[PDB]
Formats: sequence, structure tokens, C-alpha cells
Amino acid sequence: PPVKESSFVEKMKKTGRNIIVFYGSQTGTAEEFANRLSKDAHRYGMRGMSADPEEYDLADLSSLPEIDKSLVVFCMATYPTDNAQDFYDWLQETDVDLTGVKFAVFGLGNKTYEHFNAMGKYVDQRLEQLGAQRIFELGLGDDDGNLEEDFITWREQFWPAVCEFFGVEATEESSIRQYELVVHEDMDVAKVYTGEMGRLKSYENQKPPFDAKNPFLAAVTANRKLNQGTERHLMHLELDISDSKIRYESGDHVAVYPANDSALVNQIGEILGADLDVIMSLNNLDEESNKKHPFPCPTTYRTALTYYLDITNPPRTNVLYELAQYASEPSEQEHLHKMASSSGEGKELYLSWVVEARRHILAILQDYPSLRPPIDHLCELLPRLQARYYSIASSSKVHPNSVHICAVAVEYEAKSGRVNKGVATSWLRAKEPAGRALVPMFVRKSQFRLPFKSTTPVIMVGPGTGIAPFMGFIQERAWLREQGKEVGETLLYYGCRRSDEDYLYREELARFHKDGALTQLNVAFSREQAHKVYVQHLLKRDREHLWKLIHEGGAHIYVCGDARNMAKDVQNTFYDIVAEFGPMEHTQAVDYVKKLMTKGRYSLDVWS
Ligand SMILES: Cc1cc2nc3c(=O)[nH]c(=O)nc-3n(C[C@H](O)[C@H](O)[C@H](O)COP(=O)(O)OP(=O)(O)OC[C@H]3O[C@@H](n4cnc5c(N)ncnc54)[C@H](O)[C@@H]3O)c2cc1C
Ligand SMILES: Cc1cc2nc3c(=O)[nH]c(=O)nc-3n(C[C@H](O)[C@H](O)[C@H](O)COP(=O)(O)O)c2cc1C
Repeated sequence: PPVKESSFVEKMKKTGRNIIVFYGSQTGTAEEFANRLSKDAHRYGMRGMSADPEEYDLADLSSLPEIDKSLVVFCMATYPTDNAQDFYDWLQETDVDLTGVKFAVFGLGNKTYEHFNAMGKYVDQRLEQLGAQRIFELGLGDDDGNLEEDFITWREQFWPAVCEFFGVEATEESSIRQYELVVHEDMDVAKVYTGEMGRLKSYENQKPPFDAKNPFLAAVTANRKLNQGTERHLMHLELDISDSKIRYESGDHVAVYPANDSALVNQIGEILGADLDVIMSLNNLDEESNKKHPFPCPTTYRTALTYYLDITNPPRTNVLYELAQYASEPSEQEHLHKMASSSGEGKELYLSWVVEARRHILAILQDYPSLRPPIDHLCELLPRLQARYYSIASSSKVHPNSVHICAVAVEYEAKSGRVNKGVATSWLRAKEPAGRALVPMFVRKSQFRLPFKSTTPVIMVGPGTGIAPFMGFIQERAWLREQGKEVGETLLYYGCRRSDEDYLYREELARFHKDGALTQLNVAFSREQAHKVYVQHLLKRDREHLWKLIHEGGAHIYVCGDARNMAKDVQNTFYDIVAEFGPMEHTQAVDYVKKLMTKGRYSLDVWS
């Protein structure tokens, strides 16, 4: 387990802080919201700190009242995030009295998902049960609409509520730097970071175990085009994890740390008139903080912009707010300044011109030519470049030393006028098997798993790239049959546009079906006729048999792919099947299916 830092309350006392903001975050959204709230404190005569609850023992919350006008805020996203597990387990377990504790929670969720803001709601509810007093209403941010805006709305009401309760004054301050720039003219190249994530030279000198902090650089042994046509580009990659000691199972995910497009990095440097090869460090102006830098330093701006910073997603409102000061044309400074509005034209412009048009930082620098911020401050403002997850497309029973990836390359026309390229997929696509192509990765254990007993029936639904984990599932069920095991029915419900356009793993699937590994290979070709044909239309077609498998055969259902519409439509079709054959009313059919998920017989691996 992690070695906990010493009491966060004592740390707050020693540094004159009265507010602490904890972040439950997986892809850094809640973390950035916490950082923003922590920084806001200064604007109201207070002082805060942002913190990862995993590095602390939240039992010390009971000591928080020892600090006058103290308050704790929780920015929690749902998936309970890995870093919030300890805190979560603690909440359920303790009977500690948090009398005198003042709190507020802001949840990050997405309605297209089952348990919307479950974590956020739990924390807010539990702290009250334990005796603490809510200082502001629970926030319910929905990433399906616009999370940034929900945060803005909440934040705007939160602070005045806080000032009113503690009797503090709102004042309105000038720009404040979190880090100071230190340029290094003399530096042993052996101490300059070049893209590694953890220890310096950890990419060059690999040492297990390998994880998110110390990714394993896996060699790309294969990278082939899966689709037959040219409308899009879908690919299959095989990463060699030999000698990595990494363990995995069909259903797990593989994460990769990509590199941004070099041309995009070069242009940002060029438009800002900056020398990207300058070696430097951004050092926290708060020498007490454990966050010494915003990213591994010392390093060059080029390396930072390539491996450490997100330069492709639309900049958040606070970033544009802080950049406004560097736009010399009044109208541009005004537009940038107003992006953080909670209503009106400023808000509408942010939603349409930045978010909807998908303008990345370079696009904004190009379209607002008066905006010329210094490179070091920009690097301090940009979010960190995140790893991308993929559903491992292979079975470890068959490929113990290789992790396969099935992915669609992202490349689309943005309303901003440019063609936007997906970071990880463009980078993966360019990896050519060999001075060999290496991909920094690690595996994340999931709960998406084949049944324990070989005899249990399996129903897999995964159109498009949703086929990914099922290639592994099928490889494994085929292996079991080869091993003399008794394997129940294995049905695949797959979907693509046309058999001659993007039928992924066409030959492999035909083989598994021929050999009996697949009991049924049901494929919906959505564009081979005037009307759409989807996997759920095939599920409805086979309702009688599927009900038999589910109700009498104890079958396990698996859905993978599009979380936005496909997953929901498929779930609805299952409701209808249950409703008809139970038989039972729709409401009871829903409870039936929801119960299957709790009992591990209806699993999901969907993304958007
Ligand atoms: C658990 C999990 C499993 C996953 N499994 C797989 C998998 O097995 N195979 C796979 O291909 N992907 C999978 N993904 C998705 C994957 O992690 C990446 O999100 C995806 O590959 C795109 O990454 P990228 O870096 O190439 O694109 P990025 O640079 O990250 O850009 C992605 C963003 O581009 C924007 N965008 C995409 N198209 C448009 C458009 N047409 N118009 C406007 N905006 C658009 C959206 O905001 C999208 O979020 C999975 C994701 C999760 C979370
Ligand atoms: C695999 C996956 C599963 C998710 N499951 C849920 C969920 O059950 N409930 C919910 O409200 N949001 C869910 N979300 C949405 C996130 O909670 C939302 O995007 C949040 O903003 C992410 O914050 P982070 O970057 O700080 O982790 C999911 C997102 C992904 C990618």
C-alpha cells in the first residue's frame, strides 16, 4: 500500500491554510477542478491546498475543526476512482465523529452511464451521516452536456456562500504564477528528462515492476490495417511484453503514453517566437508543496509539449482567462477574459468557438493573433498529457507475452476549419515494426471477465471496435475447448457498415466459427441495405433462445463499444426480451437486468 504523508491538518496549520480540496480523479478532470478551487481561496483572503486523498489518512478530518474557519471540499468523479478507494473504504467503515467539520462536494459524472455521480453523492451523504455540516449544496456535473460549465455555475455560487458563512470578503487579484522559471545554460545531458514519466532515465533503464508511474516500453511487433475499405483506418497492433513480468487477462485494459504531433509542437514554438530547445525547470513557488514541478524537470519546452502536455484538447476557461493578459488587441483580450462567464455571450462564445469547434491552443493562437503569451507560463497552464486506454484484444492463455490492441484512428474535420488528429491513435498508427518502435504502457485490471466455469454460456455484443475484448474472449474459449474442457454456447453479436468495408477480424472470426469456437456469428451490416441493421435487431430476432440462455442457462452478457447510444439501445432490447418472456412489466424487466449487473452476469466495457 502507499506510504501515507503525515497529517494534512498539521500541514495546513504549519502553512497557514484553512481550506483543503481533495480530488478523486482518473483522467485528471477532478484534479484540475480541485486545483482551481484551491487557487481561488487566495482571492477571498483564505489559503488552500489541493490534495490526493490516497496520500493521506482522512481520519484526520476530525482534527480539521482545530483550524479556524476551516473547510474541506471534495471533487469526486465516478467510475470510486482508484485513488479514492482508501477514502471510500474508510467512509463505509468508520464511526468517527466529524462534528465541527464543514464540507462541500462537487461530483464529476456522465448521465449516459448507469450510476451518475455515484461517488459524489455517496461522499456528500456520508460526511453528513458522520456528523459534519454541509456548507454548500452538492454539485452534479454532467460530462454529457458540459461539465466545465456545471463547474463554473457551482463555483460562482460556492465562494459567496463560503464568504457569507465565514464572514470573509470577496476581494479581483492580478495574475499569479504557481511556478518560477529557471533556465539551465549548463546541464549534464544525463540529468535532463526526455519524455520518461517517473525516475529519470526510467525509459532507457527499465526495471520492474511496471505501472502507470513506470511504464514498460513494449516493442511493436505487428501493426496492420484491419478494415478492407478506405473510408477510415482501423488497426491491429501487437505489443511485446516479454520480460516485463506483466500479468493480464482478457477483459483488462492496456494504457499507453503517446507523443503529440511534432509539427503541431513546432508550430506552437514558432508562433510564440520561442526556442523550444531551451532546457529549463518550472519550480513551485511554494517550497513546502510536494509538487515540485508541473511535469518532469529539467526538460526542454519541446519535450514538455511533446510528452507531458495536452496541446490538442480545447483549453479550459481558466486557462483562457489567464492568457487574456497576453492578447494585445482589446477585443481579443475581452473575448478570452469572458470565456469564464456563467452566462451570456461570453459563455456562448466559449461553447461554440472553443468547445464545439474543437479549437486547440495553436488554433486559438492563430485565430486571435494578438495573443502571444510567454512559453513558460503557457506550459504552466496546460493540462498534463494523459495515457489512453484500450481493451486488450488477446487472451493471456494464448498470448501470455503479447498484448493486442484494436483501434480506430481518430481524424476528423473540426468546425474550427482544421483537421484534428487523435493523439494516441495517430502516434500508434505511425509505429512501424522494426531502432525499434517502442510503446510505453502498463495494464489496468478490470472486472470484465469470462465466466469462471467453462460450461457457462456467453453472449457478447460488441459492434465496431467494441469487438476488441471479444477477440480475446473467443481465443480463450477456443483454447479451453482445445484443452479438453466442456465449453457452453459462445455467441457473438457483431456489427459493421459493410462486409467489404470494415468487417474487423473477418478471417479470424470465420475460422473460429468454422471450428465451433463461436456457436453463432451474428453480424449486423448497418449499411448494406436502405434501412439500418444493428446488433440489437439480431438480439430481438433471437429473443427466445437468448432468454433460455439467460433465464435457464445462467448465461453471462457482455456489451462493449459505444456508450452513447449503442449500449443503451442494447440494454433496452434486453429489457424487452425479459419483459416478454418473464413475463413481466417493463419496470420489473429493468430491475431484472440491473440485478444481472450486480450479480456479475451483465458486464460493460463502453466508452465515448
Ligand atoms: C476503458 C476504455 C476502453 C477503450 N477501448 C478502446 C478500444 O479498445 N479501441 C479504441 O479504438 N478505443 C478505445 N478506447 C478509446 C481510447 O482510449 C481513446 O479515447 C481513443 O483511441 C481516442 O484517443 P486519441 O488520443 O487518438 O484521440 P484524442 O486526441 O484523445 O481525441 C479524442 C477526442 O476527439 C474528439 N472527437 C473525436 N471525433 C470527433 C468528431 N468527429 N467531432 C468532434 N470531436 C471529435 C472527442 O472529444 C474525443 O473525445 C477506450 C477508452 C476507454 C476509456
Ligand atoms: C470507462 C468509463 C466509465 C465511466 N463510468 C461512469 C459512471 O458509472 N458514472 C458517471 O456518472 N460517470 C462515469 N464516467 C464519466 C466520468 O465520471 C466523467 O467523464 C468524469 O468527468 C471523469 O473525471 P476524471 O478525469 O477526473 O477521472 C465514465 C468514464 C469512463 C471513461
